[PDB]
Amino acid sequence: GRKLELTKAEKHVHNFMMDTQLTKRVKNAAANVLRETWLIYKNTKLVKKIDHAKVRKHQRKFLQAIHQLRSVKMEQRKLNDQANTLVDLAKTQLEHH
Amino acid sequence: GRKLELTKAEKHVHNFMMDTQLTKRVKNAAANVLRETWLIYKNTKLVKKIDHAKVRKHQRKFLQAIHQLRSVKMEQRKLNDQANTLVDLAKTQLEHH
Amino acid sequence: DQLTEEQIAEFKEAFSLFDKDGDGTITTKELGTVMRSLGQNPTEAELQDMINEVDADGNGTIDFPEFLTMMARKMKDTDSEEEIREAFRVFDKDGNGYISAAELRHVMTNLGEKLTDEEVDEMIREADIDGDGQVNYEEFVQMMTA
Amino acid sequence: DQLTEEQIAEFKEAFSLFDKDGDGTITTKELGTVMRSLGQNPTEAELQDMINEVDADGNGTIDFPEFLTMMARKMKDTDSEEEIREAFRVFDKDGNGYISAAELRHVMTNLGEKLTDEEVDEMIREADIDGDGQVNYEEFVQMMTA
Ligand SMILES: O=C1Nc2c(ccc(Cl)c2Cl)/C1=N\O
Ligand SMILES: O=C1Nc2c(ccc(Cl)c2Cl)/C1=N\O
Ligand SMILES: [Ca+2]
Ligand SMILES: [Ca+2]
Ligand SMILES: [Ca+2]
Ligand SMILES: [Ca+2]
Repeated sequence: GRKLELTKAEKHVHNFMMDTQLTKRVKNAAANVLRETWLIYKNTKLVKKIDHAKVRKHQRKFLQAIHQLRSVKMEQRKLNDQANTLVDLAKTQLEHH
Repeated sequence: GRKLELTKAEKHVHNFMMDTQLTKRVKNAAANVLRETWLIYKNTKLVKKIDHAKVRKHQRKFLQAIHQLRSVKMEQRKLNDQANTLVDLAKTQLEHH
Repeated sequence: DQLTEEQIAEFKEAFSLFDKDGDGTITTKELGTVMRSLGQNPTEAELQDMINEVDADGNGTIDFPEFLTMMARKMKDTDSEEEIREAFRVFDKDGNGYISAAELRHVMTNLGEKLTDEEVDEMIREADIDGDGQVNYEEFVQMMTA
Repeated sequence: DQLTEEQIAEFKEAFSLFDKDGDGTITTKELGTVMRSLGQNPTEAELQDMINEVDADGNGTIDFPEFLTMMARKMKDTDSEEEIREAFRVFDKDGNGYISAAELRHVMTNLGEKLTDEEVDEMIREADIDGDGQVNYEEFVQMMTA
């Protein structure tokens, strides 16, 4: 039988999307990663004159967007393991007779 | 300056323990992983006579313990990133002047 | 992602573990009860997400064929050796790859659901391969997962 | 895990981002406000865990020297190239490593906090290295993180 094996986890977590909330969270946060990556790059590399108040501002917005994406990814992993728990429970009935 | 870098994450998540609840969750779940691993092994490999009702029972308890440990590990990763968010925010003040 | 007939009848039995009232449908409320009985604590939103990802007819509950799409996409299993080893490592106080027979008995008779001292006798007989009163849990777990 | 004097005064400024009322201490309530202002949603227990892990005197709040033990254990940073690339990949509809200049402008002028069309003009000037109206976002991100 299955003995000590358990449902194999999805390697990367691109799922449970169209949970509109998580999906909307991703698009907005990802757009903001692009926004702040660009603005930090510009303000540290494409100016004659580095405005540090500007860099700090965009660093705050950059870290918040990056960490929002991490939050979604972690929640996806958690949802996936919750689902795998249910599949594992159902698979116990495969142990017969 | 720090530009686009962020606080480096702890590689493995053995922390935020002595949150007694998480720590107690770990000891009990881990003991149960040992318990059910043993009982499944015994009932599938050390008997003349496989009792499938027994195997199913211990498979249910095994999956629940394994998934409880996963749950703690995921929560540790989440707590760690929350803390790293705070550190990242504080590090924006290192961008001067 | 295909399913033999054999594991349809057995998954029918599986359905009744979830369909608590037996009304033929699984709700977020039933899923909550089941998940908590397994020592987890999904939020309302997480329960709804679980129902939704396999909610074909969009009626907010899971039927049988929706219950099967969840399986078909996940019949693949994998060995648990590493995770089991990590569970033993929780009790490896000195991080040296060993847990003494005495400490294993102490763990198993006090923590979690527990084993009788007689059940522990049998576990240690198998676990202490070298008869040195020490359990190399990596080797023990490898034996059990072979 | 040592801290120059230089980054003490700057971390003092950092403390006021957290100590909202300025009473000289950070509570779970203040941490909650700050974390939510950053788009996260820690639970009460998670806030308490954050306070507790650096709670030396065990008085339930974080002072300045406790605030520094949190840093000292984590001053190490690491490059974000991969994570930034993954954020661009969200908008790579065909999974081909490219986002067109037109689609990038559409994303940046409609989603999140947004850029002006003039700011987008500058971003695309830099991003479209080959002048082909297409952005190889892996290369663009590598340029920006160099
Ligand atoms: O996303 C899922 N939700 C599920 C699954 C499997 C079984 C059950 Cl009952 C539910 Cl509610 C899922 N896939 O494994
Ligand atoms: O565990 C932590 N809790 C923290 C940390 C850093 C800053 C703050 Cl305000 C808090 Cl509440 C921590 N370490 O980075
Ligand atoms: Ca029902
Ligand atoms: Ca449905
Ligand atoms: Ca305060
Ligand atoms: Ca304190």
